[PDB]
Amino acid sequence: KEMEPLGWIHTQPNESPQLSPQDVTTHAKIMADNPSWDGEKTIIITCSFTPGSCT
Amino acid sequence: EAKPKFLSKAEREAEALKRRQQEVEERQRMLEEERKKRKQFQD
Amino acid sequence: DEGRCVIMCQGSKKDFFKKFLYEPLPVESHLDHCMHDHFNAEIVTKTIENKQDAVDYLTWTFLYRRMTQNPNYYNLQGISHRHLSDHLSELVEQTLSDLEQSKCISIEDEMDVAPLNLGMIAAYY
Repeated sequence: KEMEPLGWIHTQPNESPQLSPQDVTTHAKIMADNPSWDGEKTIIITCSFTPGSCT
Repeated sequence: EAKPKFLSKAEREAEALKRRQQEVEERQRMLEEERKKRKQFQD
Repeated sequence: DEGRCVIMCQGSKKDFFKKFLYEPLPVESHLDHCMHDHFNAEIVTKTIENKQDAVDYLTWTFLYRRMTQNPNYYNLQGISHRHLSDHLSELVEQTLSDLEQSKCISIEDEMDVAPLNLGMIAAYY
């Protein structure tokens, strides 16, 4: 309650050089469905499953 | 200060109720400011 | 030439006994649990005649110095002057209620503390 939602994080099996459209659509739907999720503060973190690492 | 001035027990209960009312008013003002900030960010 | 100190205890109390041996142990005043006898002795000797005199007598002890350095050890919610004054007023009101419920003191206008017969008999012996 004392903390603000800074967005959401998700993992991806492939290294995407650009932004994902489905994740951006889910972030836009979460920003439109919740008034406390402002677009200037909420972000999307993508963890690309690198071989032996994580980007 | 060096020598604090306490009050009566009913006066202490009234001071605690006044502090709770001031905290509730500050929380209501913070909620109004948050609603105004949300209305400014949405528009 | 030296002195050996072997403390044989349980495994759960080994870390506390090792921490409280080399490091200096801080002092914490526990006068909030036994303040009724001190309040009765201050009221019977005409020292704490009101709430302000009782707060001034309680501020001259080690508990007021320990509350300014460890607020959570004295069940306080802040190191500010207003929260400490409210905690001292609540403690004084609890002591006055414990003295008035036991017929040891009298509360003129709920603030003026007067020594009764039972409080004087408790503070005398």
